[PDB]
Amino acid sequence: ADMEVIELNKATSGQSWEVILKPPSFDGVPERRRDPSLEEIQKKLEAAEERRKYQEAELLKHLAEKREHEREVIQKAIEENNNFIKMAKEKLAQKMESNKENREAHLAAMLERLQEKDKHAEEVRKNKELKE
Amino acid sequence: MREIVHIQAGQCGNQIGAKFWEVISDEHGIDPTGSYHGDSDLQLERINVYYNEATGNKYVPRAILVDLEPGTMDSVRSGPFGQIFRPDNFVFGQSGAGNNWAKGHYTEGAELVDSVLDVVRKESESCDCLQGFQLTHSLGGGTGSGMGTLLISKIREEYPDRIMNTFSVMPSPKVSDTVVEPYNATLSVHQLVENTDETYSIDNEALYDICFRTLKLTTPTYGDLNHLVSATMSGVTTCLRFPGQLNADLRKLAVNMVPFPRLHFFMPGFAPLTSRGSQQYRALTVPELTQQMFDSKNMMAACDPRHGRYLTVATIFRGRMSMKEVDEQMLNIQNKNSSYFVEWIPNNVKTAVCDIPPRGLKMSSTFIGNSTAIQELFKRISEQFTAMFRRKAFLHWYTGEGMDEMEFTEAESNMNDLVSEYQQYQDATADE
Amino acid sequence: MREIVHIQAGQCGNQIGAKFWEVISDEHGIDPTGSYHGDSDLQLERINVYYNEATGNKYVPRAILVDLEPGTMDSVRSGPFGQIFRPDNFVFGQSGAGNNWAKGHYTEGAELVDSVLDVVRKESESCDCLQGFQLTHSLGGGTGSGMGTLLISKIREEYPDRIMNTFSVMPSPKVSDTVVEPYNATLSVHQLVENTDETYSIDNEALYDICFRTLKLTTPTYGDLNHLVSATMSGVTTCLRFPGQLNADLRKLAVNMVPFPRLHFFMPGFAPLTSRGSQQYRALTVPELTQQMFDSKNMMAACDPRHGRYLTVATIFRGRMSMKEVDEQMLNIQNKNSSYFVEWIPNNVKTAVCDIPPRGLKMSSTFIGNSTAIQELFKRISEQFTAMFRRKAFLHWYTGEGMDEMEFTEAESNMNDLVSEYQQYQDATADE
Amino acid sequence: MRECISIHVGQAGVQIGNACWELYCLEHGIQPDGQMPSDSFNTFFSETGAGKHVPRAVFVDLEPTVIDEVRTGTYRQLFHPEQLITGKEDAANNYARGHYTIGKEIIDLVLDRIRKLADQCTGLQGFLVFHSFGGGTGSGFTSLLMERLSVDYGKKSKLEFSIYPAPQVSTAVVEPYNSILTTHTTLEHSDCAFMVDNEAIYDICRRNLDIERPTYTNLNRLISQIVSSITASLRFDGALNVDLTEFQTNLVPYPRIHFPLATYAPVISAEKAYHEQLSVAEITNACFEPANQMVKCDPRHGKYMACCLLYRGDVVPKDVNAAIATIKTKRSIQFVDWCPTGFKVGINYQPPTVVPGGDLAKVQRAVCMLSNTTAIAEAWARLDHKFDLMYAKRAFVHWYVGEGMEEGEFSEAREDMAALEKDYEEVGVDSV
Amino acid sequence: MRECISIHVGQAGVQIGNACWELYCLEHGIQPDGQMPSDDSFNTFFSETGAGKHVPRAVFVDLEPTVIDEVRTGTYRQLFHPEQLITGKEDAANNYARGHYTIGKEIIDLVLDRIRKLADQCTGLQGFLVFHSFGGGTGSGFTSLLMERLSVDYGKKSKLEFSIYPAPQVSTAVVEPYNSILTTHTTLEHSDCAFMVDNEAIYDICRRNLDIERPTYTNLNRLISQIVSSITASLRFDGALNVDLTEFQTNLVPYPRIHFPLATYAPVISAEKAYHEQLSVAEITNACFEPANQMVKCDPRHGKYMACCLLYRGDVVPKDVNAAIATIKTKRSIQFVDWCPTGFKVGINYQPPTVVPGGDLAKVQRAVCMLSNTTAIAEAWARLDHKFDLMYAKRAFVHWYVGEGMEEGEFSEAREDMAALEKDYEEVGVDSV
Ligand SMILES: CC[C@]1(O)C[C@@H]2CN(CCc3c([nH]c4ccccc34)[C@@](C(=O)OC)(c3cc4c(cc3OC)N(C)[C@H]3[C@@](O)(C(=O)OC)[C@H](OC(C)=O)[C@]5(CC)C=CCN6CC[C@]43[C@@H]65)C2)C1
Ligand SMILES: Nc1nc2c(ncn2[C@@H]2O[C@H](COP(=O)(O)OP(=O)(O)OP(=O)(O)O)[C@@H](O)[C@H]2O)c(=O)[nH]1
Ligand SMILES: Nc1nc2c(ncn2[C@@H]2O[C@H](COP(=O)(O)OP(=O)(O)OP(=O)(O)O)[C@@H](O)[C@H]2O)c(=O)[nH]1
Ligand SMILES: Nc1nc2c(ncn2[C@@H]2O[C@H](COP(=O)(O)OP(=O)(O)O)[C@@H](O)[C@H]2O)c(=O)[nH]1
Ligand SMILES: Nc1nc2c(ncn2[C@@H]2O[C@H](COP(=O)(O)OP(=O)(O)O)[C@@H](O)[C@H]2O)c(=O)[nH]1
Ligand SMILES: [Mg+2]
Ligand SMILES: [Mg+2]
Repeated sequence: ADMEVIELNKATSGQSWEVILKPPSFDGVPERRRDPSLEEIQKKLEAAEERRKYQEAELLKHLAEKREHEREVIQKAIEENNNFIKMAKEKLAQKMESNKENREAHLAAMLERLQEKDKHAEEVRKNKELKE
Repeated sequence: MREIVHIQAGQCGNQIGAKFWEVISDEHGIDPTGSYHGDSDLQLERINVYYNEATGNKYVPRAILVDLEPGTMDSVRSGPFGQIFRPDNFVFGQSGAGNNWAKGHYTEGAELVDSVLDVVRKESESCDCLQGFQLTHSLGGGTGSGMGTLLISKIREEYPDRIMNTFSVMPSPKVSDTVVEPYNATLSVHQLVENTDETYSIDNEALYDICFRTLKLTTPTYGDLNHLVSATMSGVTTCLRFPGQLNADLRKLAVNMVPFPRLHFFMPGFAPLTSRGSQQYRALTVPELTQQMFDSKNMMAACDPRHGRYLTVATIFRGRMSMKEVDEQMLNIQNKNSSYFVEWIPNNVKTAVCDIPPRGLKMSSTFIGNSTAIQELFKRISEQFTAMFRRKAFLHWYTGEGMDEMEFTEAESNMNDLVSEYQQYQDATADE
Repeated sequence: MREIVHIQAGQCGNQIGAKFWEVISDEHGIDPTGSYHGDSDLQLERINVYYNEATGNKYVPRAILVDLEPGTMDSVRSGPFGQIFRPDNFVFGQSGAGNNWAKGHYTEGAELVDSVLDVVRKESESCDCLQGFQLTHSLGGGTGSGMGTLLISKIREEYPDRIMNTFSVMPSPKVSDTVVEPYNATLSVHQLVENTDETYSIDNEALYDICFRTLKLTTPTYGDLNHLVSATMSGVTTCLRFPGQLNADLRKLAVNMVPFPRLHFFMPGFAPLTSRGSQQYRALTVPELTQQMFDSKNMMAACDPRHGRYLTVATIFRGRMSMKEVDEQMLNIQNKNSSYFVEWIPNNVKTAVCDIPPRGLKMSSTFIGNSTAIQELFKRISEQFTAMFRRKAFLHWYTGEGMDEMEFTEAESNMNDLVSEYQQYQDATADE
Repeated sequence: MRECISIHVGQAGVQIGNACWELYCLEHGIQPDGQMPSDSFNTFFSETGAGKHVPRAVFVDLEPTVIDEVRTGTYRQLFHPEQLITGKEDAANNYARGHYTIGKEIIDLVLDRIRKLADQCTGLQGFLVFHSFGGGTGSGFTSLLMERLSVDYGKKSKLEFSIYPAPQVSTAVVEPYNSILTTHTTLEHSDCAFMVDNEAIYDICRRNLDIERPTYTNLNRLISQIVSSITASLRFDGALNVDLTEFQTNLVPYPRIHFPLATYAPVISAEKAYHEQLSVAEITNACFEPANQMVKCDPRHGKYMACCLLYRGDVVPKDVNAAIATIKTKRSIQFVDWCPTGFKVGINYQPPTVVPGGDLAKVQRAVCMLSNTTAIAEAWARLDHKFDLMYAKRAFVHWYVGEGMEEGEFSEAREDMAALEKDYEEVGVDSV
Repeated sequence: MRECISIHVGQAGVQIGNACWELYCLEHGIQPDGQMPSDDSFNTFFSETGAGKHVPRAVFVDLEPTVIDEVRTGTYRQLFHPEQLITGKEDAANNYARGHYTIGKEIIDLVLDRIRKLADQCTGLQGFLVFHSFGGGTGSGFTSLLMERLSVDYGKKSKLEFSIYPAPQVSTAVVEPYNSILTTHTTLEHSDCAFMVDNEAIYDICRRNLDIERPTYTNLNRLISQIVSSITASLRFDGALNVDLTEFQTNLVPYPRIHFPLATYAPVISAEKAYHEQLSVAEITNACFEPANQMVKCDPRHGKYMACCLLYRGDVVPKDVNAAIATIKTKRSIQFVDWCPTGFKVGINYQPPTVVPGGDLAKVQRAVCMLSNTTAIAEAWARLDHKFDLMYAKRAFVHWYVGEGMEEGEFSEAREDMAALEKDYEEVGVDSV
């Protein structure tokens, strides 16, 4: 066995040397590209921003239309009350008038029965008053 | 409904009404001048119901005395209390009805009708509040049965939103004044059923029979019959005069007493039965005077209470007595006599207890009942009518006055319609 | 990522936030006037995260106190720490939610929502570099559960690139007799799962279960239970609140704790458990300190840790001991029970050691776990919800406020979806 | 803040109202004019410029003497003139009279005075309507007042205090007619309704207070104690004295099912029983005892949908908690499947205040129960039978039709009760 | 002339920077301002100013400020030229996509127009020394972006990196393997050489050598600095081997992908355990092959060798060094691949081993460093790839990356590079064509 020394280089602030103990066991053949390019890197970053700023904007899509849905449900909360209060006054005013034209009709029907008595108390003296 | 204007009609009505004013005044404590003299503070309890607040310390009664004869219009003022009534309301008649309904309701009535129907809108207009008007009239004579019903029909036309209360002291052949009485009664009953909100049926036969048998007077005088009659009026009007809060209003009474419009004739019952201007009495306690509501011997209308069914009952207790026992014994006359009270009207019997008792009576009971048994009274009058009318007898007194034969036929028909109506609800059951 | 904005919501949220603030100000060294009094200078360079640099030798906390009732707005300022907060940060309404979610999230919430959205605007605009937002709110009532989630949704819409941290002190039938609680919780959990980046699930059944047994007290109030939550809060509030680099950021915590978006509900665990009155004094050792925060008895969410699998764990140690035996116990408790830690997430359990430690007693440890066992908590609430909902009880309190029946069905459905998601990764194995 | 308007309608409404204001002022120490020198009571009573406590209530009756009795009586001038509204003629125990006839003339005037007290409120919750069931005004006018308030105030709260009719106490035959008619027209209106059976209360002041014949003064003295217990929570603020609106939620699960059952214990007279004290456990089981309840029915034979327990004065939680455990074990109280939950507890700091010149005795601890039970339908069933009994033959129907009412309005009102009985019958069922 | 630009990225890069530069001050005598007490080769790391101070040719970048503010407030504030330290507001929150695609994008153009100006002061720049972590957001995101941009902006300029391999024992995030794989895949072609330093391996030579149970980054970096200031032996001071940074690819890096040497240091001396005898060669030369004193958790007893560079610091004569090699070559478990010979390009530097005066490491008369490209480095990549595949199987924390705009396929592509690189290190161990 032999310790072959090649002695690399020599300098003022340090030196170096190569040592080959055993010879190399082999010596043989293996012993689109265009990388990297700025235009492709700035293309992959632009596209990354294109989908990142999309995801958050599309998040606002599910948030803004849901917010204007809370706006329509609170609107519904009042318009259902307003269409109930309208119906409440609609029934009351009709029913109050219904009871008016009901009792004012029987009052006239009353002062017809005890009004036809005056017609009878006009036919009586007509049937009476005889000097003959 | 808050203040009542009283009207008196004919010989009977003016006498019973005066004897009512005679007994009503000494209960509240009013002397014949108009002024108050009563002991406590609980008598002048909103006296503005029957007595008008006069020009000073005086309290004049709100009564309108009406009669076609001056005979009854020169009698009570010379007698007791009579000086109390206002002079202008004494509506006099020089002519007369002569116990004829047609003369009273048409001929002689027409001249004085508008005259009396101007003296009340100077009494009811001067009323800050108004209940209605109560009429004391007989159904036998001419002025009470005829003119009285004419005023009833005229004031109902003028004041439709008030209660028409009546003390209809109807005729009896046992104490008759004329043969024509069944005609007079039937003709006025027809007027009553259509024009009164509520009526107290004062059967002359009942008064006579309690006088002749219970009181055992060999010859019963009008005064004797009127004594019990006034005693009954005091007892009934009790609620309408004191702070009882139990149908103490004219409307509240009607809404608690009349379930069907035409069935508004009440069979009054009073206990104990006393002899006029006498009776030392043994006094009847709470159990002793409760059951006297079924005993016909205490009915002011000659109809057996057990023969029909009570639609509504108003029991009034006058005098100091534990109310706790008064309702307790009043309850027993239901759970032991459930047959005579309609199941379809729950709690139909209502009790009232006051401090003011009647004249000499230390304790009294007064049963205002709407029994289907009153049909017996109308049957009697209809039977009395159909007797003469089948013969078409005495009709020329009426036909000569302008009246028609059909006018009788409807008055008769409408009355037998009422009897069948009373029998209708008597035979009626609450199914189950 | 160096500044935070705190928000308090409702009775509970305010009666916890103020209690968290009175413990953390005392943790650093700031008296109730605003000024500093602390011993060292090391705990000083980290107050700027939760406290604002005020006009002088004082620091005001970055907190927004919100409630629809003035009751909680006139309580803490009269008490110990309360005047320290900025006056214009006390945004409070007069007409309360009345323990109704629909009232808090829609009706009464809408009027005060935009009002508070302007206070949070000013505080975050005065922030050099804002981390996110943390909300202390209950899920049982109306202001916390309703309005709190409404602010959460509104803030998320306005600030999409900030972390939504929450102290969701959810309801229990053992502590509160209000019936609608399962409705309030389910409706807000649905809001939480969609709108929060991270949530600390504070189960009041768990701190109720921390009563007497080996917990010292038979008769609690709220403050005694609030003592534990503030200790659990101050336990978490030693990462991005003190110089130690671990999960010293709101985002860094989330990226280390949430592996799937919807699974962001953390089961907090605190040890040693001390009563508000009594003291353990010179006791508790390091292996006994490690043993506690991994068993059910130390969990702030009523879920057995052995009933599921830990997805991610964040262990915090407040104790000046050697970090050798602190981690030596960490890589020995998991080798003994490797079954309850997901194989598919390597080194999922992370430990942190801080050099303060507390003042009450030298030994303290806080655990933040993302266990699949939290499904048991949501199951309970869903079971409580489906009980009332299967027949549509109390729904008029919500439907009347404008809400729809379907709005409940999705809130319910989305929650049972979350429980199946937690079970999905619990049954998941690193085989294929 | 959080004001409450107390509307008193009719003889019962006014008299039970004046009896409780007598107790309400005694709960604070207010003199008959407003004098109370050195809060939480300002919710039920406003304050004037002079420095006196003005009432935020309104008394209305179509009859004057009832309201006159309070404006001249003991507790005079604590009120101004405007709010004690009166008419001339009463509703004569007729619904149609109080609703369409006399009531119409006073409706706009009450709904003119209604805001000139509501406008003096910083933010009112709603109304407390006090009325009778059988009275003309208590039925007619209340119904119209409730209907018109739903237009004038909208969705605003309405909590009524209905007085169920009893036969033994002074009544009218038409009381069930007025009872059914009023409820039907007040179901869509009125968020909550506390019924008080006069029979049930008459029984306890006779069986527990030993008064054989109790007057309204004695009757109302008991009613006041339960209304003062139902209220209090809004008139005072204890440690955890729960608001009525907060547990109104716990009691009303469906809009039509808003009739809770009132119960009170202990009920002891001033005479004897100075000893024994009364234990915490005894009063809690007394709530389930059908003797001490305000409405006559058997909760033993019915399902519990809610159970609100309210306590007064000298009461500790541990004794209350154990007392609830004894009712859960020793008793078989059939609770419905859809809610558990169970009981909503509430302890009030104020000692049980009693009338010095009254009949009831001063006790250390008092309990009130609210509970929504299926057993309340048994009270409606009694009323509907009495109505169907009279309606079958159309008894007293003409009195209503006469005031303009339609015959079909009765059949429609019965159809609502027929549906409401089915509604209470349906809520027991239990799901698969 | 020659020169070397030192780029420090992330928390590790910066904190490891203010550790190297301290042990680049005490060797020369350069006091904290820049002044010198006075060879000729120190100018490869320090530039002469108009006033007289020696500004170090370096650039510190972190998306978070407080870490760089630490140096700006520290004693070496006046050392580095005022605007030299670049900072952002919010960090990369231990996310690759955050540091590479989003928050890094805002600072990228600013950093390469900044390197531009310090590179213009070089009269024939060699290349770059990039210092970064493998597990952070920045350092393993921004570094990758910075590297792919230095390849466009500087072209065929040789740039070497000092990667900080993640250890579960120190700080760490759960997503560290994700950030580790993602950075290497994209930085593999834009790096000429890459010296990895496992935090675990250096953490397991402090308690067992320096006698420190729970060490801090100050103690950790004090050791890293010693190896980096052993790797830069002839670069800092006119030597014979490794004089230029291209003289690292030639002697080591045989194939573009295969560019990961294994660092080893001896002696590991403390200042507590009394005073021991000065043990020279044939005692510390065999310590280089002992897997205890290594920077990466590797066992070269199975891994087939390529080349060696035994670097020395102190007064050591060739005669005793080749005598120490004779003692170690006799019966040992070390073997080289067929085509590459058993050729250790040994080098010695006369300069004494310099230590921190206020540190924990003690002054020794002689020190040795060993650069070795072994197949055994693949079982450090294998560790990382398994952890990645474990999390990616269920897509754990993937949403954090995708959320910052990243494609899901970018993960599978990154793993495919590691799957190919593992095969590349594996296929080398065959005989032979
Ligand atoms: C407000 C929060 C609280 O911490 C919780 C309770 C209420 N308060 C004040 C104290 C209190 C309690 N109960 C009160 C009743 C009136 C007034 C005050 C109290 C409290 C206690 O006794 O402190 C020691 C308490 C309460 C309950 C309580 C225990 C308890 O002691 C802590 N129970 C857990 C519940 C309870 O609803 C339950 O689910 O247990 C089965 C339970 O229901 C039953 C008996 O079935 C019970 C009593 C045991 C009864 C009815 C409904 N309420 C609701 C809550 C529950 C109770 C504790 C403090
Ligand atoms: N508890 C109690 N019940 C009362 C009181 N007043 C009347 N009642 C009862 O309520 C019913 C009567 O209704 P009222 O109130 O008297 O009649 P009203 O409301 O005034 O209507 P009108 O008088 O017809 O205008 C019956 O059941 C009476 O017993 C009272 O003060 N207290
Ligand atoms: N040796 C050493 N390791 C470090 C140092 N700082 C961090 N690390 C390690 O490197 C990894 C963390 O990467 P960091 O550098 O802190 O994160 P970063 O580069 O700043 O990126 P962001 O903070 O997310 O923006 C873990 O393995 C840490 O233990 C250091 O100063 N020295
Ligand atoms: N009880 C009573 N009945 C009377 C009285 N006068 C008459 N009657 C009865 O009533 C009828 C006569 O009516 P009356 O009023 O006298 O005649 P009028 O004046 O025309 O109304 C007869 O049936 C009488 O029996 C009386 O004073 N008292
Ligand atoms: N731990 C705790 N729980 C509370 C506190 N206050 C209320 N709660 C609970 O949270 C729920 C009520 O929420 P609350 O904040 O009071 O109503 P809000 O004001 O409308 O938000 C119920 O489940 C209560 O048990 C509190 O101070 N501490
Ligand atoms: Mg009345
Ligand atoms: Mg960092």
